[PDB]
Amino acid sequence: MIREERLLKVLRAPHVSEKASTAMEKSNTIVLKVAKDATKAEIKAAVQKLFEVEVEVVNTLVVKGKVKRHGQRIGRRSDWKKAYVTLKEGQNL
Amino acid sequence: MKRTFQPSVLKRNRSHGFRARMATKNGRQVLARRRAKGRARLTVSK
Amino acid sequence: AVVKCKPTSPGRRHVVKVVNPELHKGKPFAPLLEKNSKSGGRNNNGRITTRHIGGGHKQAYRIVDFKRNKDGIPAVVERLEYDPNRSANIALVLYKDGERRYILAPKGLKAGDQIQSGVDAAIKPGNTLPMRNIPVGSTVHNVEMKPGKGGQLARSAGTYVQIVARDGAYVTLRLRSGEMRKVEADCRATLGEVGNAEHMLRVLGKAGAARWRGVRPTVRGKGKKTRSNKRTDKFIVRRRS
RNA sequence: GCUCGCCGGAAGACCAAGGGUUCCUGUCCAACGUUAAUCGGGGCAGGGUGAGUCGACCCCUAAGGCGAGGCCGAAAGGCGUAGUCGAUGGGAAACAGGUUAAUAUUCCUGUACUUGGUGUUACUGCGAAGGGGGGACGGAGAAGGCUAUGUUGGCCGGGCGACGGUUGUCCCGGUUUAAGCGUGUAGGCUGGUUUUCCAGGCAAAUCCGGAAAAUCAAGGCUGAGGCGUGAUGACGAGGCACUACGGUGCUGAAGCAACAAAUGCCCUGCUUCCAGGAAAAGCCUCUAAGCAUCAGGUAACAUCAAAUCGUACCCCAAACCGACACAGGUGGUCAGGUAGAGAAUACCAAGGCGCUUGAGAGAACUCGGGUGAAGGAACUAGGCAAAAUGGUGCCGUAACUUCGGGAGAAGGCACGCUGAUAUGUAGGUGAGGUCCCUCGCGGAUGGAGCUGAAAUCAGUCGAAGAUACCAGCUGGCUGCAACUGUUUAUUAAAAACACAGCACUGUGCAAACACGAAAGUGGACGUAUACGGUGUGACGCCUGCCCGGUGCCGGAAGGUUAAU
RNA sequence: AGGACCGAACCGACUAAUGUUGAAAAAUUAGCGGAUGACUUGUGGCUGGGGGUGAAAGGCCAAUCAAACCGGGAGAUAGCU
Repeated sequence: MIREERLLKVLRAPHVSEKASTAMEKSNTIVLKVAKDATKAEIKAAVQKLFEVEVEVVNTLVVKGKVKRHGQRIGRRSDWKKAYVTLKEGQNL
Repeated sequence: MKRTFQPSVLKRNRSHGFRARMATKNGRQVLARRRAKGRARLTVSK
Repeated sequence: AVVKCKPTSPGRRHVVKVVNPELHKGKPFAPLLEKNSKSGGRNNNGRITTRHIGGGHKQAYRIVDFKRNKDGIPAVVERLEYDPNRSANIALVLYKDGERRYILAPKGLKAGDQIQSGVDAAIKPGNTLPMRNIPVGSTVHNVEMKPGKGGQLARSAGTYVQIVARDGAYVTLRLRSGEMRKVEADCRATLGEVGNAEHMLRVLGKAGAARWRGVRPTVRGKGKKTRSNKRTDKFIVRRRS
């Protein structure tokens, strides 16, 4: 299945927010914006082989893009997936 | 009083869906002429 | 047996009920239920071709055999059932070998009776055998015009046909309509006569009877025979009088 | 922050279709709000939807669609086999509380549950596009129990009342706790155990069915609820310490009994009934070729996985359809208290709102109502509109009639509170104990506490005692129509329509007729007591005479007659 | 049981009024019938215009119908304005 290029490319970047900080300080959970497909197994493998930290359970959700119409010009945001990763053992950023 | 227009995605896509239109040769000609005209949306965007 | 309901109120004020206690009460033989339920009286194109029809209460279809190919295997009649599809009542025959089937119940057939088909069957009502061995002058029901089908004539309630003579390979039959016809003798025949003959006694009580029987109301908008076959003239002797 | 008012079987809350970010935060008032708009469903920037246990998705399915081959049609084109799509149904599994400004049964503590793969333990007949078991089904009725729910008693902790009394039979808030596990009761269903044989279940079959026998009549199946675990847990008012006044940590006792009761369950059940009320998949038996030390299956053991999609927001409205922030329409579920027959009506519990222009003036006139001395349809084409009774139980109730009805005919009798019968009556609900007892989800028992209907007498208050809302005016004559019902959406809701019944006529199965150029289809997987067409329209007395002409039937010595 | 009565939800508005450049291109006020079936409704499909369907009004087929809409014949023709 690895093919580590797929694991490298699956995840886009972490997400910073008040809810993300609360989750990190409560359950050591990491919120990551990932690729479109971003399958659970792929993200699990990417986290395991990239951050060198065990993952307990992975939760994923899709965030719909907003609309920023500029006046007779409707502009819709792109589509990205948000994934929650719980380590339970890695005390890292 | 109940209005004539009752929105229904299933009904709309079953009566004027892309596959339903393409199934009959008449719908194929309709699609071809709509493309020739240059309509942004041929039948519907789901 | 007919019971006249008292005139409690219009709409079943003057109804006539044709009830028969001996008929079995309960669910039918489930393994013999299939499709061909109420079709709504609509053709493939969906046009109105048989006007004044539609709706009707849901009714399952029971497969009923008429060929009676089971010969030499006596069967015992267990119970009688009312088939909604056909006016005539049916009876559940269990063969000695374990086959359970439905056969139109004649008037002389009651629960707990033995029926045997074949050319060697005794000459009594309820048996089935080719009409070649049927003595002339005995009334028959559920007659077969062509071998292999089984009972294409006289299947409605209280229908009988009287044999007048054989006159060669063919046999002359007198239909209830009052016409003489020539039929191949090799066809299978069923002895006895069909059961309950009180179909006309019931008056359906009110509109709802016919309405849920599948007959839609008729809306208002003579001596001209439309028979044009020119193929069965030799088979038929004379028309009805 | 408080007062007053409305809804509260909604104007409340939760879901699916509906719109697709309007949801929360900080920021701005040009336009958007029928008014000013710091506010907002208006603009800008950021955040928000966490699933093996929700649903979709997905194996196989109804109506219906496509349709390999094939048939038909000059071609587009029509039907249709196998096959394949197609829910509005059928198939596996989760709850207590908390969490953020916005999300949860998705995250946190726990009990747990369904399915597949991987390797091991010991055993062995496994293997179907096939049979069977049930899946698997209609209208109405009901009694007996339980549950949510509500009431009362004790108990827990605080109270002695802005003003006449309020240490007591007084008030305040609570007296809440799941899925699973074993018990398998109430109730319902079935007659079972063993052996031999068989024209059947497309060949076969230990499986189904049938035929014989020996034996018991006590064995099996289904089955709410309650019981202990779940849970020495969760919640718990109210308090004890720290506050950015938004909040955080700790503590914590009662948390038990009785009553009534559902549209919820026992019940896909029992009785009756004609209108006779589907299919397959979800589990198991066996057999076909094959494998028969093999491969597979059996119960357990340790482990892996159960992908993907919406999880915000209103969902009887400001967000959906009506061009609007529109007096309109929108399916399913939750269904509390007071009195009452109720899911109508009157006021309240939790919850949502005072509805997007306000204040004055207090004229005619317009719109909906309150009362009106006397008359009471006399106005009006017109009892049109309004006005009046309106219920309970008892007496009483005419003509006719198909004996059902008329009828609730008409007309009268009492309706509040308190005591007595009876400190709360009969009924119901029902604690402990005597005797035995498979000995506990037992009984002949005997009363603990409560609803307590309905009736007589007495005393008493007011003109009115169903005193609120809700809630038929009554009878006769008379023409029409069997009654109930259906259309003129948007001038005529009927004296029109059909209607159950009756009469005539046609149809012999490849039936008649229509859709169709034509396959084929409905009739009908029906068979003259069946079906098609026309007339009338229950029931009682009858349907009397006539074939000039038009169709129709049977057909004739004969006159006429095209195609050829 | 009663195509039963009284009567909620629900079902077409029948009756007088409001509105007639309305809140609504058909709703509301107060009475009126059914309210266990000839009953009603959600979800999908079928019947496509010289035809469909119609318990029959020559009703409805997208706020329209004694023959809907779209593009074309077609700038139809007009002894008419």
